[PDB]
Amino acid sequence: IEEASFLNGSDVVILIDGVEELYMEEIKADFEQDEQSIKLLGCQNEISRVGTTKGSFSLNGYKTDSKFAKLGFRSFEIIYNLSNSETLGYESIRLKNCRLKKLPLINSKAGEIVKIEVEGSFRGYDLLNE
Amino acid sequence: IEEASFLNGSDVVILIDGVEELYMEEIKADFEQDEQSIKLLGCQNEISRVGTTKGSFSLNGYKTDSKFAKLGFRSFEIIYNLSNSETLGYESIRLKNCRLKKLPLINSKAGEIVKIEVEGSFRGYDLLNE
Amino acid sequence: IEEASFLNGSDVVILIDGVEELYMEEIKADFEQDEQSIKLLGCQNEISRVGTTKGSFSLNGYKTDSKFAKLGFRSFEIIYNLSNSETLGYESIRLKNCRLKKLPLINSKAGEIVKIEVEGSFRGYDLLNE
Amino acid sequence: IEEASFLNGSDVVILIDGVEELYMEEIKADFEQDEQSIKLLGCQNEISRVGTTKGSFSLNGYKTDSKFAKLGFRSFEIIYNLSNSETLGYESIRLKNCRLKKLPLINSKAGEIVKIEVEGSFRGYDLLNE
Amino acid sequence: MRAGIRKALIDNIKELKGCYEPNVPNKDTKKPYMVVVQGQDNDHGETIGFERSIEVWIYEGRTTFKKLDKLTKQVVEVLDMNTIVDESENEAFTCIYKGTSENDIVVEEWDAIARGIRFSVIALEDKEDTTNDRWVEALSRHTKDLLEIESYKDNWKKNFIAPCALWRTTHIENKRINYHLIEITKTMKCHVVSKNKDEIVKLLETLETSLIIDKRVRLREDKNMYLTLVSVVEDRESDMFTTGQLTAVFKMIGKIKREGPTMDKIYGNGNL
Amino acid sequence: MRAGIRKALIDNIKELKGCYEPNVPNKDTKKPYMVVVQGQDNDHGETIGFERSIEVWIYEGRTTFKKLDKLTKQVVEVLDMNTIVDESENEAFTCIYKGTSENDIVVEEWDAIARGIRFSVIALEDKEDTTNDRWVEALSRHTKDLLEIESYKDNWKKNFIAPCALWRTTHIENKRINYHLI
Amino acid sequence: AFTCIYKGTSENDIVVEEWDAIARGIRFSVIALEDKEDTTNDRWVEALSRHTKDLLEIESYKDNWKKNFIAPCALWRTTHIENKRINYHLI
Repeated sequence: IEEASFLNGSDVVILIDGVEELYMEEIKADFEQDEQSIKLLGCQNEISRVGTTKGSFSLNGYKTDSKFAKLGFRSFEIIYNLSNSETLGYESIRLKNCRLKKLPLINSKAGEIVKIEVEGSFRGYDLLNE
Repeated sequence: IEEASFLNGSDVVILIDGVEELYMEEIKADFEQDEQSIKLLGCQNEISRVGTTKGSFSLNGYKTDSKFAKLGFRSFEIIYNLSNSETLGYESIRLKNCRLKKLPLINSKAGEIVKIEVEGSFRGYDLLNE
Repeated sequence: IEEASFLNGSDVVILIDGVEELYMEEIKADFEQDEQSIKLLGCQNEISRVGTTKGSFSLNGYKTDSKFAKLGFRSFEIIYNLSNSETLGYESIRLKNCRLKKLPLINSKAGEIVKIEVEGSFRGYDLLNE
Repeated sequence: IEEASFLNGSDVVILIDGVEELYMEEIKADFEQDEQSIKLLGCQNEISRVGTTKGSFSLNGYKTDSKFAKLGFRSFEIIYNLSNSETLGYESIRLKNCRLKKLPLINSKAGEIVKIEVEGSFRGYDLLNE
Repeated sequence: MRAGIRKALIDNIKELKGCYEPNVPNKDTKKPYMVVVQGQDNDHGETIGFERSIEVWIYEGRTTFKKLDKLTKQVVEVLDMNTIVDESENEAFTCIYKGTSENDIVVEEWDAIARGIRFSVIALEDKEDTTNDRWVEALSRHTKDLLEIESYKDNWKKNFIAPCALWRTTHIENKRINYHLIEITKTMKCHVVSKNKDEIVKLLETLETSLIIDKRVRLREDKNMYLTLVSVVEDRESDMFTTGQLTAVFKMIGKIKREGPTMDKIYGNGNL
Repeated sequence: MRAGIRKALIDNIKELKGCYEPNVPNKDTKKPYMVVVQGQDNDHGETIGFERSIEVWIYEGRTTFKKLDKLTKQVVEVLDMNTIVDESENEAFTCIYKGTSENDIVVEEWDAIARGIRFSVIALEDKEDTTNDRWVEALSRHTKDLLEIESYKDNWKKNFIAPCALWRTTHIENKRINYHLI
Repeated sequence: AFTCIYKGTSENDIVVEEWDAIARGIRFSVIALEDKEDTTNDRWVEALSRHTKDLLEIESYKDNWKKNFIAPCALWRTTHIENKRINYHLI
């Protein structure tokens, strides 16, 4: 029964705009395409093509400062280091030209910890490592 | 193990139109912007721009008077002081020209406490402190 | 009370692009069709037609490497061997020209295992065995 | 308190294309009709008419073979016998020209039994017995 | 059963001068000597059946108690879980060390020091080691083949040979999941008895791993049937004999065996 | 029930010299002999009813305890769940083996070794074997037809013939699911 | 060796007049008489006992107490085990 390993999600290390981010607890990012379905005469099955790509991302965490509200809609990079511990092969991804969809100015409930939620769009990505 | 701190959401102090509001339970406010995605004629990844911004907010709390029903759709300011107590760096945000989207005249179930819910839109904000 | 058997879902062996995939937890695949509902001029019963077929598929599993993120939108085959153990009649299905809809670059919550989700579309299939 | 009898749902016998089907759990089938609401020019209440009909059906069960994947989008009959053991008056329904909306090629989670789901449309029905 | 314990103690312990029944020895008996008092038989559930209590009272010449401690350790080593064969009744058994009498008593009139070791015996009535539970038979066979130890099927037997395993069924659920199909779910708990606790740990570990890897078990050598595992769980704290450590839930799907008549001959006629 | 147990023990066991009541036998009695002490009757719920306790004390001539072990096995085999008919009362019963006395006692003045086997009897007060629960009657009939063993419906009866099967009802719920349906 | 554990005291403080003395009974106990190994086939328990010993510089006794335990110490028994086949290849 040779060893295996799951990448625990608490190994994430998110660097938002060159400064490490400590309080984020969840990060999502995808690189959507447009399907561009096409019918051809004499060919019953549809055909797909790449279309134009479109990034999107999301973040959740605890509010520790007003970094995001001060950031505005400026372009900024995100780097995501998912380290593995059984073997040291960290998977590092860089997101290029991220831009917030909306500034989470206020999001607070009386009884709970003040959490911050963010989502936006990034023009492209660089898979730095794997 | 060096100290950290979470901003508990019971430190919020909301001033609606210059008079402190003390029965609110949660407050939400975001600064949406239309993405205005543009598909360039030669490049195969979408591009986004800031577009036009539009604020939106929302509050819930316990009913204590007819403040909101009497307020109508008048423009009014909202301040929001999220004090931190481990370190005294309160985060203060002002919302300019808030306007109720719908005037909550009546909302009351028989066996429960009469809570008030509000939603609207604000033209702009001023990050007074952080 | 003669024998019967259910095909337990932990018997699947998913080969993505000719290399076996060990960490997949769930796989779905369907072969849609546009119905092309036709309402004849005299008959009250609607009539259907085959129309054009359109494959779609999805995958869930644990993240072990950056296989999918590096795969991009390239075409690739998926083979799926659902073995039965009471009797050895494994059901084998092949998917042709599969294409990821979106690269799952990042999806990682703090306190949980880092699962990968994939969905896309495939042009056709070959029922290799049954 | 004279006797009464519900119809237990485990009395169903489903004959898909003339060969009995053993592993189906639930079967659903309805006979739609476009309402064709007509607002007369003088009368205040709306009036509706029969319009044109359209059959739809669904099935769920345990995967025991690749019958449905083999079947494709072919036309096939379904007969459904619901016996009442306490009175022996089985209610039998026959569906004509059923057509799968999508081939359920693969649907399998790791830790669970491999279930098959099917849905489609049928041109018409015959109430064989009641 | 007295004869078996007496014979074992005499054969294996050489400091012992004699082993007697309760009120046999007189005042000129040579010490140290032992006395085999037989206690209650109580019903202790389905897994243990009737449990008997025994006491092996040691007696010594009141020189010092250290000799009595040594002799107590000798008796416990001799009888604890070692299978004993009773030639008189021609039936075996296996004593289980339970403990020791209330205090170490001194008896001045006899001029002796005594201590009572407390044993017990399991499943007095059970004398078959067979089961009509086909699932239990299949899993006991599987455990024996995998593990190369004895595997008792329905309940403990008095002459169990440690290390051993047991595969009783604790709970059964039946469901008619369909018109033609039925589903039979059994929660089968397993014991692993052995003198060496680390051996119990190893045996349970390998049994769990084998059950998980080969996720189903052949119900019979004919095949045609299988027992798909659902969940295997070990509670190491649980009692070795009464409860059992490993808990496994198996299920199996069966089809109704309808063998009605056949449409051998078909005819039809016509009119207008 | 003393007569039934005594008669059964005498008939089936031949090493027995006699079976007596508690303080009957004198010191001239020939061993081994047995003594039938009748214990409490306690209410043990609806399914069992009143449960009686019996002890069959064996006595032996202090030769060796192995004789007493053999005799105890014989008694347990004779009485354990074998239906006994008491001709005096003309009412049967079925003793259930339950255990054994606290220790194997030696009684020096009598010059004997004694052991007390412990039985019990179920549902003393029940004398009908009938039920107004139509469901229980239906299922007991079904079990009897399917299984070819007795079925005893509401509660145990003292003269139950093993193998058997009871079909008591433990819980009832009624609902008016509709205006017309319950 | 062994390690007595204080447990209490006799019922009352008794005065024995004929002996002309006052007596009290202190009540001790000793743990794990039959254990003689200090070893375990549970690899997990061995790993965590080793980790605790390295971190903490005290003894660690793995599966069960031993009669001559040197206080302070730290035992690392396993109380409950669950196995799952999460996949065709993984457990």
